[PDB]
Amino acid sequence: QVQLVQSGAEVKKPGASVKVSCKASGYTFTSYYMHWVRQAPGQGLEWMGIINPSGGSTSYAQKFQGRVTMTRDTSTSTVYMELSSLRSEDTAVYYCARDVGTEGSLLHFDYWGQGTLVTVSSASTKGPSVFPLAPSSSGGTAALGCLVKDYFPEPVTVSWNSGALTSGVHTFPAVLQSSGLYSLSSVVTVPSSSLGTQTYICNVNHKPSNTKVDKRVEPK
Amino acid sequence: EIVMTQSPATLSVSPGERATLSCRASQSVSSNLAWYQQKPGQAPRLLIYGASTRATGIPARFSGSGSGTEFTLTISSLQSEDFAVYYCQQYNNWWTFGQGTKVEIKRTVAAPSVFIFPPSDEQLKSGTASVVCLLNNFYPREAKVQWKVDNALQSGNSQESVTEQDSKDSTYSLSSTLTLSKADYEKHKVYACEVTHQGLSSPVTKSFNR
Amino acid sequence: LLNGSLAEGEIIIRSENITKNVKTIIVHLNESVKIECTRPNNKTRTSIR
Repeated sequence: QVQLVQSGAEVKKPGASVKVSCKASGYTFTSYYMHWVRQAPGQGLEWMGIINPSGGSTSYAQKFQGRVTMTRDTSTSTVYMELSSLRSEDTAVYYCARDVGTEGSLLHFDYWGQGTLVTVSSASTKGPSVFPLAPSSSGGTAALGCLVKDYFPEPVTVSWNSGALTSGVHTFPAVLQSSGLYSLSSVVTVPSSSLGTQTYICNVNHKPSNTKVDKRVEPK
Repeated sequence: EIVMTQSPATLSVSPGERATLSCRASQSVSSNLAWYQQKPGQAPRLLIYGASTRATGIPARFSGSGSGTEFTLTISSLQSEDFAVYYCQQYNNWWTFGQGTKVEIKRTVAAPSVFIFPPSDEQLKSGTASVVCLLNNFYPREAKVQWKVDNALQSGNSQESVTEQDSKDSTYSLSSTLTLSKADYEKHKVYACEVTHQGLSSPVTKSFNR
Repeated sequence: LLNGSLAEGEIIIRSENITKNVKTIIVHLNESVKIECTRPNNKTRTSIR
């Protein structure tokens, strides 16, 4: 019954600090070492540091030296990590995991937490700006779609025809532009016999900003 | 510093065939290599430790062998659930990881359907312009898309987003844009998306006259 | 480490020989170093029933 539990985190402004943590059970807390690692989308993996909950002391990679600190609390079976002076370079998913070996030397592990996100941005928040996408006017088939720009933070959820259209639909991941804001792209491929004869609705729910926007498409 | 690298960055495997990946080190890490499997959207799991020992819970199809500065991982009869990102790790010195490699599903190569969506009324009223180029079912995930305005090429002003390989049909979808303000949109009459693929005998262009 | 036995020869450093990522390095000296400690003040003991 070995489990690791992590909390989530918000988007911070550059220069800000963030606190993340991990709770763990199914094994005596003070009997093993814990590691923190970091990876960003599109990047590889880096090691950040190790904390010994038994006592105790810490050791860190020079990469974060002076910006990362770690503490432990044996009464809650938890460890904490804090990062000062945050920059956009630290946008990443952070993981916490249990180490292996009590015998005298350390190797590595198989018990990982879920992963928690920390993001850093100059942007505050924006609802989506949604526009329809459609062909002018057979071609056999065509796709209708929608373009969503400048929303923040992500995710924004897209569905078609209020949940009625669940197939032929292709969606793309949220993407950042130079504005620091995100875009969404969604299209549905439909036969021309079902397009020049019908209309379709793109529905986007930007849960993080508490708003929903929709647009209608047809092959005008 | 222990330096580890991996090859190939991308492996293409026909399901049911065995698959191999390898790792190389600049130092000796002979007593302790390990391999991990990462699922998109989820924490990784350990597969091989102690260089070649299977982790508890890992099926017999997973194996490998090596020492020193070189090691190869093999998955017998690779199944669709085994297409994942794999990583190497060294335990002989302060811990480091290699970059990692990914295994993709091998599929028949073919050109996409190509569609264009010139900027709609709402984005133009709003003051921006984004011309959308949609490519459906191109395989492999490697293609060139470029934009033209009245036959002039543009660069530094575009977006591209590509989906993950479809676990059902092993295919891909691509969406990209030509980005400019409505004011710039009005400077040209014909907008076009030109694409080149290994699945095409000739370039394909879609366009619209505004 | 204090009051223990000394190494017969020279200083012996004992460690693990699998990986270098180890928890403890034990250094056993072949000569002692005397340390003198004190608490120089003088306290009165009291008792509360």
